[PDB]
Amino acid sequence: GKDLNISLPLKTKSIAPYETDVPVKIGAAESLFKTNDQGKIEKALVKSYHQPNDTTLDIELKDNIKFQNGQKLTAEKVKSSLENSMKKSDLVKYSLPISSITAKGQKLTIKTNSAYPELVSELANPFMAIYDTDAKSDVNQTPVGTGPYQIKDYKQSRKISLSNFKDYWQGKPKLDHITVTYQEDGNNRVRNLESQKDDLITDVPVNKVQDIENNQNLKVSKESGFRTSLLMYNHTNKKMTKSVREALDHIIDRQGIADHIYQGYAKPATSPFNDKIPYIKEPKLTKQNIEQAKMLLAKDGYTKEHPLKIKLITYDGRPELSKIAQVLQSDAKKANIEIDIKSVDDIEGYLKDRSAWDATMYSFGTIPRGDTGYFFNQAYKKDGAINKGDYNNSNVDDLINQLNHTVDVKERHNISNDIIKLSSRDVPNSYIAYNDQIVAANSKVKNYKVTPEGIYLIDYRTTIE
Ligand SMILES: N[C@@H](Cc1c[nH]c[nH+]1)C(=O)O
Ligand SMILES: N[C@@H](Cc1c[nH]c[nH+]1)C(=O)O
Ligand code: NI
Repeated sequence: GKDLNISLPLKTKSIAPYETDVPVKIGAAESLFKTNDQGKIEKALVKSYHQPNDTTLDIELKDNIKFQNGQKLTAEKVKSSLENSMKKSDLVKYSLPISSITAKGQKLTIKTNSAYPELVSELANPFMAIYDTDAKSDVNQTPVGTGPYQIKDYKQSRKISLSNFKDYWQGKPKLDHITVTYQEDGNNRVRNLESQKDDLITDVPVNKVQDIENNQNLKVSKESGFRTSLLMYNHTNKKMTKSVREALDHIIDRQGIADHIYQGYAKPATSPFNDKIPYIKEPKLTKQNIEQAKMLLAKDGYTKEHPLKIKLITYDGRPELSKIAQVLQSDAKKANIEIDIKSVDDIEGYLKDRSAWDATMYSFGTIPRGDTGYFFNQAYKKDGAINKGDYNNSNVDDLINQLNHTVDVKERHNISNDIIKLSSRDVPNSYIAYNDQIVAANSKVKNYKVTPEGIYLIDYRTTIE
């Protein structure tokens, strides 16, 4: 009827908003701010805000908003939500250097100790979505949000059931129910869509695009976006030296990968950030050189008789990562590296054991809100939430720390390009491709979001015709 079936990769454990962006993606939760279809920060739950000085953020909330349990969205509710999320998530905590919050009625005041220009931006982060901390349910299973669809049931790591929240503040949502099921294999997601088991899928494997495009019952939406695929190194393993990272960097054939593995739905990467961003000064493009790699590995004493052994992790959720892994393995052998590929079902959990991997295929949304600061803080600082390999360089730290209190946007761009230049010399990770998000749906599904931030999907206008 008006029921939507969605199939996603990257199964969750907790679906608390501070653990995963899935609640924002599927329409259950909303952040104070958002980015619009053109990537600009906008007020969402906020009616007005002011910044009377560089340590004060005054927010007035809209007065017509309720949580899905009927409770009013007030400043005290936003205060308790933000404080809980900071307390429970390192990602949130490190993105929000908030020193204190006061609340009365619909107005809250957020204070910092010093200037943090990216505060408002990070309040648009989906991990900062607002939920009812007083709700009498487990926030890890059925958080209560302000979004158009309330989570009614959660089968852990498998299925999310949502129902229309009729009093949703923007208007009456257009679906009755939504069912979200996790499926890590991209080919399976496509088969599910083709057999109408599901109506809407993300992360379509590039080699299935043509098959879906030929189907008049289906439609494919591609978006160039700001997601980057990479080879992430484990810097806590002493064998993963600069020579080894440089060697592996030169075993990658980025242009070949973009042309043949992504079949043109990607561009070769240099820095974390898509080169279509005008102010980014990219480092030189690394071209595959097996002899150079072989040479570098001689610096650490590796030979055909005594090769470097690398345990490389991968996962199915982003369909092209394991295809890249396969050709890295084949090519690395020519450079006296024996790569063992291990595909895992729960990548975030697996990487927590730093003794269990040397490198990993990975993918990250490196600039979801128009600023490079988020990535540097989460990926290049010790204990940042996506710094799985524990990359840290005090010289890079210093620039990131300076960036964090830099207000002038032109100066931000300059410091950012300095960080890119300096960090690139370490080869903290090998960035492989800026690749398109590809979404496919039954032709009767209308008005879902496929926009460059790669976060949003469902809103109150998404429907079935
Ligand atoms: N950050 C990786 C792994 C992940 C699992 N869940 C969320 N992320 C990716 O998005 O592909
Ligand atoms: N899956 C999203 C969000 C995330 C946070 N941590 C890991 N992933 C990304 O990779 O950008
Ligand atoms: Ni991720």
